[PDB]
Amino acid sequence: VDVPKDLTKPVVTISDEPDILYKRLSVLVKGHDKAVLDSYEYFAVLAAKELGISIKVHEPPRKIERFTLLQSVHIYKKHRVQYEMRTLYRCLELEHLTGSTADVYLEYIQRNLPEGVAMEVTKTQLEQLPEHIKEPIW
Amino acid sequence: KFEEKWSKILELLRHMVAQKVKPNLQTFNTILKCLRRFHVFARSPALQVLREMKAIGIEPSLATYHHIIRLFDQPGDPLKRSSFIIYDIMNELMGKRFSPKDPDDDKFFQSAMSICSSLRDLELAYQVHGLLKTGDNWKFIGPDQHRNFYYSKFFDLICLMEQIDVTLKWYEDLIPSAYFPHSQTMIHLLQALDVANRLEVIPKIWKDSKEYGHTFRSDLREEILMLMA
Amino acid sequence: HYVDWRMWRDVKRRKMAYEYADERLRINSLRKNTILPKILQDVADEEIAALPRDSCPVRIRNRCVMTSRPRGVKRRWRLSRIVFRHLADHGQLSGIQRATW
Amino acid sequence: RKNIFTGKRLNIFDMMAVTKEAPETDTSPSLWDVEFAKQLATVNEQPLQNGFEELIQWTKEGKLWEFPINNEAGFDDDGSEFHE
Amino acid sequence: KNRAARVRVSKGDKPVTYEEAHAPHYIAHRKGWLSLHTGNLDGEDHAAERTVEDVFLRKFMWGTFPGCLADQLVLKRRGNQLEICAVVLRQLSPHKYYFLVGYSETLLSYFYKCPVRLHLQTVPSKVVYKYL
Ligand SMILES: [Mg+2]
Ligand SMILES: [Mg+2]
Repeated sequence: VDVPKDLTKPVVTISDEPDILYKRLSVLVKGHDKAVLDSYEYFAVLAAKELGISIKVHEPPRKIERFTLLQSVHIYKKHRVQYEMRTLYRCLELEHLTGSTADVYLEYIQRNLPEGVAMEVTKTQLEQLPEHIKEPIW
Repeated sequence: KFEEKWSKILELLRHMVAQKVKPNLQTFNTILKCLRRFHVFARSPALQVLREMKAIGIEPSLATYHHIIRLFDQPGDPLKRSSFIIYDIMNELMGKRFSPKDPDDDKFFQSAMSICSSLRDLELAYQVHGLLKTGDNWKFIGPDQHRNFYYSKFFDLICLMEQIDVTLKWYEDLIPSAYFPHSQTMIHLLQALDVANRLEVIPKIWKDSKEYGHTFRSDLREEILMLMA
Repeated sequence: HYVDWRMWRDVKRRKMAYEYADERLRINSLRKNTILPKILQDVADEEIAALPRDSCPVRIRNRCVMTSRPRGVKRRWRLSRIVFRHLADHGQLSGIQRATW
Repeated sequence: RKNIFTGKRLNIFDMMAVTKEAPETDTSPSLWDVEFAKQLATVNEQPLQNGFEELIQWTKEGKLWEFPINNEAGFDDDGSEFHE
Repeated sequence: KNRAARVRVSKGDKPVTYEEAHAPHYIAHRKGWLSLHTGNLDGEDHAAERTVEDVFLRKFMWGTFPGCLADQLVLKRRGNQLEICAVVLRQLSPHKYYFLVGYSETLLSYFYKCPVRLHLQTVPSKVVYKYL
C-alpha cells in the first residue's frame, strides 16, 4: 500500500548538436574466472537485446603466464615452485550504435563490471571528410 | 496585548513599504510564527497575512502552512475552524512538489498528521501521506524524532479507523522498514485485532513485539494475556 | 622505519636521482652525439662527472619492498621470491595459482 | 462554504509584478547568507535510503568515478593544442 | 616435505576453517582468492601498489578489530570502490562495532583516497570445517 504516488524521472534534454555514430564497439573483457565471464556475457547480451542493440559474442583464446621460483629459502636449486596466471577473454561486439546509445549501454555494463574483470572498449567512429580535403587549394 | 502588537507589526510593514523594501517569504513566515503567542486572537489576522502573500506573488511554503495549522490548532474539542483550515490547505497543496525555502519546511508533515489524528479523519490522513509520497516530498519528513511521531500518529489512526485487512498491510510495510513501533502502538494494533475478531494473529503480534524491544513492557504483556483469556 | 639501513640508502638514491634526472639528461644529450665540438663535449664530460655520486641511476637497486632482499625479486610485484610465495600460497594475490601442466 | 484564500487581505504591501531585475551576483555572500543556505539544506537532509542513493551521493561529492569511464577525466594539459 | 600454508595433522582436536584446511595446490580448484582486482590480469598495471594495499588492510583490520575476526578478509575492488568483507564474532557489543565501522571506513578512505566500505558478517562461533 505504501507506494510512491509519483516518481521524478531524470531529465534527458535533446540537444541541437548531431550525435556521434559508432560503426562498432568491441567490448573485450578479461577475467581469471570463466564462469564470471559467462554470467557477465549473459547480462550484457540481455541488456543489449532489451535496448535494441545488435550484439555478437565470441571468445578469444586464453593466455596463461607461467613463471618459476625457488622452493627453498636457501640452496636446493633443483627444487622449484611454478606459478601461473590465467587470463580468459570474452569479446562483445556491438554494431551500428549512436553516441547516446553507446554512452548509456557502456555506463550500465561498466558500473556492473564484476570485481576482478577488466575492460577494453574499442570505439570505431564514423566520420566525414574534413572540409579542407574536399578539393585541392593549389 | 495582541492589538498593540498587531499595530506595531503593521507599522513596520508600512515602514518597509515606505523604504521601497520588498518583503521576502521569511518576512511573512516570522509574522505567522510570532502570531502563535496570541493563539485565539491572531487566527483571522493570520489568514489575512496568508491572503496577502498570494496576492503579492510570494508562494506559501510548507513552513507557512505549518505555522498556520499550529496557530489554528489549539486544545479545543470542536476543532471547527481547524477542520476547515486543514481541508482547505490540503486541497491547495495536492500534488505540489516542494523545494526547501524556509528552515521550518520540515515541520509541516508532523503537524498535519497530528491534526488528522485529532480530527480522526483517515481520508485526510491519506491525503497528507499522499503528499509526502509525491515526487521528493518524502525528504521533508524531518529528523528521526519527527519521523517517529509522524508515523506513530499515522499508524495509530489506521488501526482505529480502517479495516483490519488493510491495517495489516500497512503494518507490514511501515514496520520495521519505516519506523520502530512504540509499545503503545502494539496495544492499539491488538485492540484493532480484537474489534475485528481476528485473534488468531495475537501470537504473531507477540513475536514481533519481542523483536522490537517490547519483551519486558508490563503494559503490553498484560494486554495480550487478557485478550487471549 | 625502513626495513634496514640498506633500504634507507636506496631510498635516498632514488630521491637524489629523481631530483637530478633532468639536469643529467640535458648534459648527456650534449655528450651523446658527433655534431657538437669536442671541446664543448669535453666540458660536458666533466660537468656530469661532478654531479653527486648518488644521482647516478645505475646505483639504484630493486630491493624487496617488504624485506629488502636485493636478489630474487619479481619486478611486477616488487617482492622477493620468499615473500611473494608467502602471499601466493595463502591465496592473497588475485589470480595467481600453482601451475601444473 | 468559504475558501480560506478568498477574503480580506492586508493591503500594506502592493502587488509586485516582477522581482529584482539584476541581483548582486558579483558581491560575495555574507556569513548570514551562507549560514541560511546551510539551514535550507538541513530541512531536506535525510539518511541514505538504498544503494543507488549512496552511489549518487559519492558521484556528486566527486569520490566515485563518473561513467562511462574516461581515462583522461580531470586531466587536461593546460588546454594545449596539438601544434604546441 | 612441503610446508607452505599447510595446517599439520594433530590428535584430532585442532579446529580448522575451510580456508586454512586447504593447501596451496587447491587455490583454484577447491578454494578461491581472498582478493579480486585487475592488477594481475594480462596487460594490466599497478599490481605492486594493489599488493601493498592488501597487506596493509589485512593488518589494519586485524588490529582494529582485535579478537573479533573469525576468518580471513575478502578484499573486493570494483572501479574506484574498495569493499572489505569481514566475518566477525558476536562478542563485541553492537555499539562498538558501529563505532569501528564508521571509524575504519573514514580513516581508510582518507588514506587511500577512494570510497571504502566495510561489510561485516557475524557468526556465533568460528565455523569449523574439520578437526585435524
Ligand atoms: Mg643494478
Ligand atoms: Mg619436493
